[PDB]
Amino acid sequence: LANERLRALEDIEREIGAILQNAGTVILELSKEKTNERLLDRQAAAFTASVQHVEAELSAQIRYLTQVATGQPHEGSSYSSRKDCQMALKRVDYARLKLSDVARTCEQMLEN
Amino acid sequence: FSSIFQRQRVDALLLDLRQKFPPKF
Amino acid sequence: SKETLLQSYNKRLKDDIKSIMDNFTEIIKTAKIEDETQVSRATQGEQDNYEMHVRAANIVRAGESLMKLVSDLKQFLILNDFPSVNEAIDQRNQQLRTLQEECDRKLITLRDEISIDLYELEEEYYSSSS
Amino acid sequence: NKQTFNPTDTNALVAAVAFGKGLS
Amino acid sequence: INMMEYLLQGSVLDHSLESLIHRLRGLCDNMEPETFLDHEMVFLLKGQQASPFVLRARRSMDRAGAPWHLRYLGQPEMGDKNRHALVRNCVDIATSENLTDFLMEMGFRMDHEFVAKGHLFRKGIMKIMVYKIFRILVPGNTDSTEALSLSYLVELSVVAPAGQDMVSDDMKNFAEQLKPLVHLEKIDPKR
Amino acid sequence: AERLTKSVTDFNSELLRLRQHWKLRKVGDKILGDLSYRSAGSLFPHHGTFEVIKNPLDVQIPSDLEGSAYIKVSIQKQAPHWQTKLEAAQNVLLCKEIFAQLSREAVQIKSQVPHIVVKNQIISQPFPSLQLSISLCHSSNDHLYVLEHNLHLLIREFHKQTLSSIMMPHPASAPFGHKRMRLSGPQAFDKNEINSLQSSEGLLEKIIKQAKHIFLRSRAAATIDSLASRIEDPQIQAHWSNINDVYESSVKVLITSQGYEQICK
Amino acid sequence: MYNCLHSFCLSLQLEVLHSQTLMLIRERWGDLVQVERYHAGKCLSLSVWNQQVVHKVTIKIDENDVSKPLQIFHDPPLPASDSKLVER
Repeated sequence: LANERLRALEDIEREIGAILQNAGTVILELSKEKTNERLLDRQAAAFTASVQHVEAELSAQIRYLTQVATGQPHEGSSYSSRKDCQMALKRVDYARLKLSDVARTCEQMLEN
Repeated sequence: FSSIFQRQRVDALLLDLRQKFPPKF
Repeated sequence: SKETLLQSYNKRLKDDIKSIMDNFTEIIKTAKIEDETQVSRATQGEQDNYEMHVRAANIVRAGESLMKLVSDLKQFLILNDFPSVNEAIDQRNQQLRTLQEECDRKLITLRDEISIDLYELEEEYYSSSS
Repeated sequence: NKQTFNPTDTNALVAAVAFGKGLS
Repeated sequence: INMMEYLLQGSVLDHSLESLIHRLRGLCDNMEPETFLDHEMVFLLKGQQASPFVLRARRSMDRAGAPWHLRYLGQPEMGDKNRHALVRNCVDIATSENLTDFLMEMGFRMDHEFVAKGHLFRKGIMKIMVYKIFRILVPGNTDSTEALSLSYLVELSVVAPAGQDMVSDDMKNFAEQLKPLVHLEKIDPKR
Repeated sequence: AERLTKSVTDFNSELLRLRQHWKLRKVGDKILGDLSYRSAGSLFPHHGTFEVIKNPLDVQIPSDLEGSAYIKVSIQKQAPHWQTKLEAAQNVLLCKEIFAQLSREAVQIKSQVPHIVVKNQIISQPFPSLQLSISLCHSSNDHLYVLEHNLHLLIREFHKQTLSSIMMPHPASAPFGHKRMRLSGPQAFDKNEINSLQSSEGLLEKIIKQAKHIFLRSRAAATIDSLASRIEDPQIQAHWSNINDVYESSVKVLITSQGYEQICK
Repeated sequence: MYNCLHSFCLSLQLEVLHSQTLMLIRERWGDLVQVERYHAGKCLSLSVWNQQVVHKVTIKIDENDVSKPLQIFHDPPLPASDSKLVER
C-alpha cells in the first residue's frame, strides 16, 4: 500500500530538482557568453513540460483512486479469537501454581 | 512578542417551578 | 453531492493551473522596452523592480498552495481505497489460526502426557497394598 | 478511454441466444 | 401467489472487472467467490397456446443434492409499475432426474443452449452474478464448447412476490455507488 | 526556493494503521469509526462512533463505554495505546448486551422454579438444596471460569449464523435457506426428521444443564471418595474417559479383592 | 432564607425523585406489572399481581414535615405488622 505514498514522494521531491532546473536556467541566462544555449533552452523546456508531467502524475493518482469511494467495514473479530489462547494460558498458570503448592506440601514431610 | 438529553424534561418541570417560584426582586 | 465535490476539486485544480501561468506571463510581459513620451523615467525602473518582487513571490506562494492542496486530497484519498483492503483483512485470520492450532496440539500433548502421569501415579498407589 | 463495455456486442449477445442464428 | 422478478443486464470486459469485485467485498458481508457452473437446457411445449410453453431447465453437475430446476418465464412486460427492470411471470420448481425423461412425452426438444460459469453475490434481495456463457459445437457432447463471448455478461436479479412495489428507489440508490463502474439497463429480450 | 526544500525533507504513516487494524469512516470534516459488531454480525441498535483528533494523534471514545465490567458466577450454600483503548471500550460494549439479554431472559420467560433479579444479580435456585448467583460485576474502572469462558464462544457461534455462508447456497434457484429443508421438499422428511433439525434453545437452559452436569460429576466424585476413604478393604479403582461429552460421561469403577484380581474377572 | 432553601431543595429532591421514577419505568419491566397514577413531583401509584395474571402501593410526599422522606403506605394489600418486612 506504499505505492501511492511513493507517487506523492515523486511529486514532492521532484520540486527540489525543479528549483535546481530554474536556477540552472537563470544562471546560464545571466551569463554574458552562452556556448550551451541548447542546454539553457532544454532546461527551460524541461521545466515547462515537467510541471506538466507532475500534473499528469497527480491526475493519474486521483484517477486510480477515484471510483473506490465508499465505506469500509472491518469485519470479523480476529482479536476475540486471538485472546482465546490467553485464558487457556492463565488456566495453565493456575495449574502451575497448583503443582507448585503440591511441591510445597511435599516439602515439609521431608524434614520431619 | 452540553446536555444529559434529559434537560428537556429537567427544564420543563423547572419551567413549572418558574411559574410557581418566579424570580423575585 | 459527490459530483459537486468532484467539480469543486476540478475547479480548484484548474485554478491552480491558471495561477502559475498568470504569474509567469506578467513577469516577462512587463520586461518589454517602450520609448519615453514625457515620462521622467527616474521613477519607472524601481516601480518595475518592486512589481517584479511581488510577482516572483506569487510563484513561491503558488508552489506553497500546490503543496497544501495536494495534501488536502492526500487525506481524502487515504480514507477510501482498495489496494489491499479486502486482502489484508484475511491475512491475519489464518496467521492467528495457525498459532491457534499449534497451541491446540501443544495442549493435546500436555493433556495426554499428564494423563499418562496420572495413571502412572494411580497404578503406583495400587502397587502398594493400600 | 477504452470501450470495456460494448453496446453493439451486448445487443448481439442478447439476440444470439434468442433464436437459432450463427450455429450452422 | 405468483412471484415476479427484476432483471438488469450488461456486458463488462474481464480486464476491468478486478476492481469491481473489490467493491463487492467492500460493502457486503464476509462472503467469498463461488464460481458455480451449471448445465442449461431449453425445452418447449407445442400446446394449443399461441405462444409455445417455452422454459429453461438448469442442473448443477458440480454440486450434489441440487436437482433439475425448471424455469418457465413469461413475455416481456411494458407496464408502468417498473420502468427499469424486467417484469416476468415465473414458476420455479425443483424435481429429480425424472424431469428429463418425462419431458420427452410432450415433445420438449432441442432449441439451444448456453453454459453458465461464474460468481454470484448477494445483499439482501439483490443478487448480482458475473458469469461466462459458453456455446457448444456438435451439441451431443459437453466437452466441445467455447466462450460465446469475451466480455462477461453481468446480470442483477431481484425476486419479489405478487405486488410489493416501490422498489426502484433502493436498487437505483444502491447502484449509484457503482454508476462510474457499471451502467445497468432494462433491455428488451428481442432485437 | 530554499525555504521549501528544507520544509519537506510521519503524519500519514500512522493514518495507514487505523484503516487496517480497525474500521475507518469520514463524515463532515472529522474522521470517526464505529465500535459495534455490525461488521461482525450483531443486531444491536447502538453505534460506538469514536472520533480521531490530530494533535502525535489521539482517539476519543464517547460516553457510556467507560470503566470495566465482567460476569461472575458463584455457587453458595446460603439462604499501541489506541489499539488497547478501542478494544477496552469494546469489551464493555459487548458486556452491555451480555447481561441485558441475561437479565431479560429470566423475567420474559416463564420457567420451572423461577429466579430473581435485583439490579445485576440473578439469584437462581435450581435444586432445593442448591443455589447460585450470577453477577454483572460492574467495577466501572469461589467463582468458576468455565461457564463464562464457554459463553463467550456461545455468543461467538451465535454470531456465526449471522456471519457464515450456510444461508447462501450455490444455486440461483435457491436464494437462501438450509440444506435439510431444501431436501424436505422433494425428499419429504419423516415426522421425527422434521422436528429434529429445528432447534431454538435458550442460553440459560444450556448453562444450567452444564451446571447440573458439573455438580452431578462432583456428587459422583463425593460418593466414590466416601467409598474410597470408608472402604479400603478389597481395593478401590476409579478411571475416567479421556474424551468426554458436554452432558454425558463414561467412567469405570472397580472394586476387586486384594490378591487374586486376575482370576475374578 | 432557610425556608426558601427548605422549599427549593425539597422540590429539588422531588425533582430528583420524579426523574428517578420515569427512568426506571421505561426499561426494567417485563410489562407484567405496570403504573397506575403518577404526578409531576407530587406522587405515584403502581399495580402488582394484576387481575390478568390488583395490589397497589402509593408513594406520596407531603408539602410540609421536612423530617419525613417519601411515604410508603400500603394500598389494597395493607400487610400485617412485620417485625422485619414492613420495617424494611
